[PDB]
Amino acid sequence: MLRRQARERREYLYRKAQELQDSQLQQKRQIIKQALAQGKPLPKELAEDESLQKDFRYDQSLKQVDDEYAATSGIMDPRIIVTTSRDPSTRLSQFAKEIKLLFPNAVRLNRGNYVMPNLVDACKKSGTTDLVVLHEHRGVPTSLTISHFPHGPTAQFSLHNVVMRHDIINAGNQSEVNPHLIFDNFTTALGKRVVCILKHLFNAGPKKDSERVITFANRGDFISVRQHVYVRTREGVEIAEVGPRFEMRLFELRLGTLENKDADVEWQLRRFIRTANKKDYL
Amino acid sequence: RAWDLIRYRNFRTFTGTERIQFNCLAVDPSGEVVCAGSLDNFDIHVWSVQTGQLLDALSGHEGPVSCLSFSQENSVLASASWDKTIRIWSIFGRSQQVEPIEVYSDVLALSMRPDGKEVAVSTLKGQISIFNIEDAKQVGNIDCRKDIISGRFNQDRFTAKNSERSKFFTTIHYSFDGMAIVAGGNNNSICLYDVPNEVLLKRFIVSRNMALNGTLEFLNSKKMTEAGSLDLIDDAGENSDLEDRIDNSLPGSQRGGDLSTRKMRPEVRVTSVQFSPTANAFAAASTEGLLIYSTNDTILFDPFDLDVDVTPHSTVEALREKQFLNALVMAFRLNEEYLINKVYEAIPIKEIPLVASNIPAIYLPRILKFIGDFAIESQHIEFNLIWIKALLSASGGYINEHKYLFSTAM
Amino acid sequence: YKLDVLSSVHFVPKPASTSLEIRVETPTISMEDAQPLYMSNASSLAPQEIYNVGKAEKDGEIRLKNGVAMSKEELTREDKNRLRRALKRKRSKA
Amino acid sequence: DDQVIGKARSRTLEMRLNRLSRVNGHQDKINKLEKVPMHIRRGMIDKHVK
Amino acid sequence: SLLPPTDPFRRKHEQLLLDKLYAMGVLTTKSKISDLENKVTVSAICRRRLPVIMHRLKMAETIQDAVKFIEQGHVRVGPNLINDPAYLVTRNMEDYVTWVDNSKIKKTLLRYRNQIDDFDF
Amino acid sequence: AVPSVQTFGKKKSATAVAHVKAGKGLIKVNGSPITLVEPEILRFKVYEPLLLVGLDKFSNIDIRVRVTGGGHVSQVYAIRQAIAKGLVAYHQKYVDEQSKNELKKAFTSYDRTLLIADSRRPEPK
RNA sequence: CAUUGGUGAGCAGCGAAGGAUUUGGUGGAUUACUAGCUAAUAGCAAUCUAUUUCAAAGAAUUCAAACUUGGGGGAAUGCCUUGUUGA
RNA sequence: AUCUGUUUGGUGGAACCUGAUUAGAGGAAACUCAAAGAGUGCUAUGGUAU
RNA sequence: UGACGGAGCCAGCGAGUCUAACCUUGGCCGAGAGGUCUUGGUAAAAACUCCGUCGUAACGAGGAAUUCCUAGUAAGCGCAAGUCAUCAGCUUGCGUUGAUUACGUCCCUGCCCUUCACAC
Ligand SMILES: [Mg+2]
Ligand SMILES: [Mg+2]
Ligand SMILES: [Mg+2]
Ligand SMILES: [Mg+2]
Ligand SMILES: [Mg+2]
Repeated sequence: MLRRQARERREYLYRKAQELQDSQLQQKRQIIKQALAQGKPLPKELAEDESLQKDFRYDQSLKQVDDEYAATSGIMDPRIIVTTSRDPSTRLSQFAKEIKLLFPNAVRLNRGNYVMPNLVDACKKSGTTDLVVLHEHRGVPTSLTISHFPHGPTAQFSLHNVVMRHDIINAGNQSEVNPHLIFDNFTTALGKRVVCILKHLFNAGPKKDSERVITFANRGDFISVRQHVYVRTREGVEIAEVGPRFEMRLFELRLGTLENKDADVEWQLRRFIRTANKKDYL
Repeated sequence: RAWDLIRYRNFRTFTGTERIQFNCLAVDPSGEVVCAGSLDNFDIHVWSVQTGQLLDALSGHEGPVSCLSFSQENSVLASASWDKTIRIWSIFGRSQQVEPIEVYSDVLALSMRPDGKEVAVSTLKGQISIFNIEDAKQVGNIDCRKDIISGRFNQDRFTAKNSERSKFFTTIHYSFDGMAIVAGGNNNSICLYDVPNEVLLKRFIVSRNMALNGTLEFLNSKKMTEAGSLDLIDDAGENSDLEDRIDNSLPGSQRGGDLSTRKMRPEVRVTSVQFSPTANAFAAASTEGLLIYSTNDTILFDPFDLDVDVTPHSTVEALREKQFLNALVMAFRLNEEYLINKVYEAIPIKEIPLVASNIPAIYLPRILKFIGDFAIESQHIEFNLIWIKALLSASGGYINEHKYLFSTAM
Repeated sequence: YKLDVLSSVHFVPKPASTSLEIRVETPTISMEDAQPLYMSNASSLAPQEIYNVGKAEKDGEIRLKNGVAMSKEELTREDKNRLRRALKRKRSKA
Repeated sequence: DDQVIGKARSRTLEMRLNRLSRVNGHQDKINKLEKVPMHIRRGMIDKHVK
Repeated sequence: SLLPPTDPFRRKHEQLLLDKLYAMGVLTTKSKISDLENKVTVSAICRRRLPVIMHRLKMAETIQDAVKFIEQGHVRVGPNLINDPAYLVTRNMEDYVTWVDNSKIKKTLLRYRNQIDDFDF
Repeated sequence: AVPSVQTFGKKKSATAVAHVKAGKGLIKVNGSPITLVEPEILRFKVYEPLLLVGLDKFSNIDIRVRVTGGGHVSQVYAIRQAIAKGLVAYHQKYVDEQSKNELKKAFTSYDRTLLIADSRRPEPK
C-alpha cells in the first residue's frame, strides 16, 4: 500500500511536468492540422521541423472534470467522513451533524485524541473519498477544510454568519434524497476548480423529481450556501429554507492531503498585497 | 465465471469495474454470493449470483488479498493478505463488522474448519497457525520449516539448506473430520499434520524425477566444471529436426506460457491440495499432474480393542453358532476387511434390524464407512439398502449429533 | 501474447465487451469429450428457451407470462380497465 | 481523406505537408535528398533519364 | 498509422497498445502516439529488468552488484525467490521487490540503524 | 563472541529494548533490578513472563532492558513484551527449537500481547 | 557508571606419551553394482591385415527442398520470377 | 580562568546547482603473457651483381 | 474518593542574531541630547505511587424541557505552537490515564426504494 501510493504520486508528478512541456508540441500539431484543412502556409519553425512532420503522421489520430476526480467521477459514489477538532464543544458537534446530513454519504466520526497522520491513514484504508474537519470559536464554527483522498487536493474555508438548524424551533427532520445542486457565478479557472471539489461530494444522478436543492452562490468570493425544499405549483415554484445558512470563503488550496503541510500550494489568499481588495478571484 | 454442469453453460459471468486480475475465489454456502480477491487491488469484490451485480467492494487490507474462504455454518468470510493480518467479515446481517487478527508474517494460504469455528493459516515463516473465529485468539501453532524438503536447482549458486526459496506452505486444507491438515508448496513435499497434537503424521515426496529442477537436495559434483553445470549447457543444436533446434523462449518469462517459452527446466511444486469428501484420500495438483493418495488397499493390521479371545478362527464359529452380533463385533475388533465382509453377507435379512440396533456406538462409524466403500462396486444393491435402512432408522439420532465424525461416511 | 509471456502474465485485463453467441439444441453428451462415459444427459437448451409464452397470436386474446389467457369477450369492463392499467405500468417501467 | 488507406495515405500526407512548407521554409532545409553513395546515384539518374 | 485518422478501429487499438506498454513500464507516458515508433527501444525493455529496478530503487549501488545478489538468492518479488536476473517487473509488481527475510543483507540494514529485532528472524 | 539477541517491545509511545545474553540470571530494567520496577501494583505484570516459564530458564542468561517514552502502564507493557520476545529469540538462536515452541505455546496460551504488538489502529465505520 | 569496542597480563575450571586455526594434493561417494577391443550369431587380448577380394543388393520428375529474416523506405549493379530476341 | 570566540591549519563533506564519467572506483607485484604508438641505433652500399 | 508537607517517577508535538513589563524616590557626569547608577510600589509536566499529620447577602453539584454520544470512544490531566482566512475574553496541535452500555430490531418516529442455467 504505502509503496504504491508513493510510486503512483511520483508517476503523477512526472506526468504533469511532461504535459506542461508537451503543451508547446500540442499547439504545434494544432497549427499543422489547421493549415492542412484550410491550406494556409505553415509557419517557418514548423515548415523546417522534419521530425514533427513525420511524428504528425502517427499523432494525427488524437482527440473537463479534474484529473483526481476523473477516474471515479460519476462511477463510484463518494464516501465522506465528517470530523471535528479535539475536545469539540457541544455546538460544533451539532454543526458537524448538520454537515453530515447535508451530504448523503457522510458519516460522523468522533475525534478524541486521534492523531492526524493516523486519521488519514485509517481513512485511506477504508476507501474514504473525502474528509471534512470543522473548527470552532466559542461554539461558533469558523473554518471548514475538505480533503480529497488518496492524494488531495485540500481546500480550506472560513465560515461566516453561520445559522444552524438547531436554532430553529419545531423545524422538523430533513429529507435525505440525492439533492439537486446549483453552482452560480463561478467563472474563473479557480472557480471551476472549487466547483469540481464541491460537486463530487454528492452522489451522481439525482432523480428528476427530487424535491431537495442545494445551492452554492458566489457573491464577491463569499460562497453562500443554502438548502431548500421546493414544490412545483400551477403558476410557479415555491421554496422553503431547510438550512443551515453560512458563507464560506476559500483561503487555501493545496495539492496533497491535509496532513501534509509540505504539499505544494495550488493557490493561497494574499491579503497584504497592495491590490488585494481590487480583484475577486472566484 | 459461473458454470452449470447439468447443461454445460456459462450461465453467468462477473467482472470488476477497474479491470482487476483475480487470483483467489470463495463462494457462499447458500450459493448466492461470490467474492474474489486480487494481487493488484487490495480489495475483495463481492457479487450477487442471481443478479450478477457488484454488491460492494470490501476494503481494509493494506496488502494484496492472498486467499479467501466462507464458513460453511456461520457464513462469515475470512480473508488473509500479505499485510500480515487476517480479517473476519460479517457481511451477512443488518450491520457489517470486521475483526482483524495480526500474525507474525505474510499469509499465503487459509483453510476453514468444517465446523466454521477455527481457521488455519500458513505464513511465510513456515508456520500453520490455528485461530478461533469467535474469540479471535490463537489456539495452536505448528512448525513446518524443518519438515519441508526443498531441492537445489541446477542454476542456483547457493545450497538447499541456506536456500529460502520455498520453506513455506502455499496451500493447506482440513480433513473433513477436522483433525488433520494436508499442506504443500513450491517444494518437493506434501506434509500431513495432526491438528490437536500438532505433529507431522507423514511426509510424502512429490516427485523423484531428476528432469524436474527441484527434486534433489544435493547435486552431483561431476556435473560441475570450469564451464559450469553440464545440464545448463543447451544441446538443442545437436537435434536433427529443425523444429527441435528452434528456440522460441522469451528472455524473462517465468509463468503463463508454453514450456518452450521458459528455456528452464520445470520445477516440482504442488499448486493445490484437497481431501476427498467421500473417501479417505487426498489429491494434489503438481507439475506432473494430480497425484491421488488413498488408503484403499488397507493391507495394514490395525486392531481396535483386541483381546486374546478374538481370533479370525473364533469369529467363524460365532457365525456357525448363529451369534451374528458377537461375530460382527468381533470382526470389527480385528478390523479385517475380509472377515467383516464374510460376516456382513452371512447375516440373514430377518436378523438385520435386530443386529443393527445392537451395534455398539463406537463401531458405528466403521460399518458406515464399509457399506459406503462396499456398496459402490458391489452387486448386492438391495441387501446394502436393507442394511442402510436398518442403520439409519436405528442410529439416526446418534449420527445427527456427531456430524463431522460421520461426514465422509454419510 | 508475446508481451503477456514476457511480463510473466502480470498484465492488466482488457476492456469488457459484449458479444452474441448462438446456442444450438443438442444432447448434452455430444458436448463432452470422447470416452465410454457421460456425466449428464439433459438437453443444452432450458425449457424456457424452447418455448416462452408470449403475446397472444389472436388480437382479441390477452395472454400473460403465467400462461393465463383471457379473450376480451369474456372480460368484464372492470377487468378490461384493470388489465389496461397494468399494461400502462408495464410499458412505463420499460 | 477518410477512405484513402495504404501507401497512398502516407504519400498523400507527405506531399501536402511539403507544399505548405515551401512557402516559408528555406529551400535548403525543407527538402533534403536522401543520402546515397556516388556510384549508385549516377546509376539511378542514368536509367531514369533513359 | 496508415489507416485513416478518424477510424474508430485505429484509435481503439492504438490506445490499447499504449496502456499495455505503459503498464509494463516500457513507455513512460501515454500521451503521444508517436512514442510507439520513437520511444520503443530495447533499452526501454531492459530498464525494467530486475537488476536495474533494484538499482533505481537503491537496493544496490550498481547494476553489477545487484545482479550478484539475485544470483545469491537475496532478492524476492512477492513471496517467490528469483534467481533469474532477466525478470521483467511490471509497474504494479515493482512495489513487492524486497530482500529475503533471513538475508544477511537485511540484517545489515537493520543493524546499521540499530533496529534489528531477532524475534522476526 | 558472547551469544546475544536483541528485541523490541512497544506500547503506545513506550519503547523497550531488551538485550539477552548468556549469563547468570541478572535481569535489569533501566540499570536497576527488575524487582524495583514501579508502579508496584503492576509489578507482577512485568513478572508475568518470568513466572509463566519458570525462573530456571532465566538462570543461565542476563537480560538488560532500556525503556523510554510513554507513561507508567505503557512502559510496563513494553518491558514485559520485550522480555518475552527476547527470551524466545534467545532460545531460538542458541538453544533447541523445542524449547522455543514450548515458550511460544505457553505465552500465547496466557496472553498473546506478550509477543504480538497491540496496535489499536483506528477503524472508521 | 556502562561498553554485547580493540589490544593484552593472569587465575578458577576442563585436561591419558600435547592443544587450536588455515591450507595443497589424490582416493570413495553424490542415479540402482551383467566386465575390454574389433570389420561382432564369432575372433582378439602377443592380434591378423600373405583369403578381406569376388558375388548379390542398392539411383522417386522429390528432377522438391531457408518452416531459420529486428522495424520503415528503396535497391543503380546483383540474385529470384515471368515473358521476349537470336542460335 | 565552570574566561572570551574570531582567525590559521587538520578532520568531516547535508541541501541546491554545475561539469565529466558510467558492465562503480582503485591499488601492488614481474627475467609474466599479449595488442598497438613514437623516437633512436646500426654501412643500412649490385644505377644495372665474381 | 478531602486539605497540608515530603519523597519516587513516566511523555510527545516546538529551534528566524529570534522571546518579550509599567509607574516612582534620588546621586553623579554631560552646553544640550542624553549616559550610568539608586530606590518603593504595581503587574506577571500533570495525573499517578508511597510516607507523615488533621479530620469529615449568595451558596452545599443544580428542576421541567431539550441536545449529543458506540473503542483507544465518553471522561479526567497537563505541555507546546499561534503558521496570510478565524483565534488570545481564545484557537489548533501533542502525549498521558481510560471506562459502562448497545453492536439487535424495524414494534414506535422519520427518510428512502420496488410492484443465461438449477431452484423459487
Ligand atoms: Mg473529551
Ligand atoms: Mg482540555
Ligand atoms: Mg477547542
Ligand atoms: Mg446498528
Ligand atoms: Mg583438503
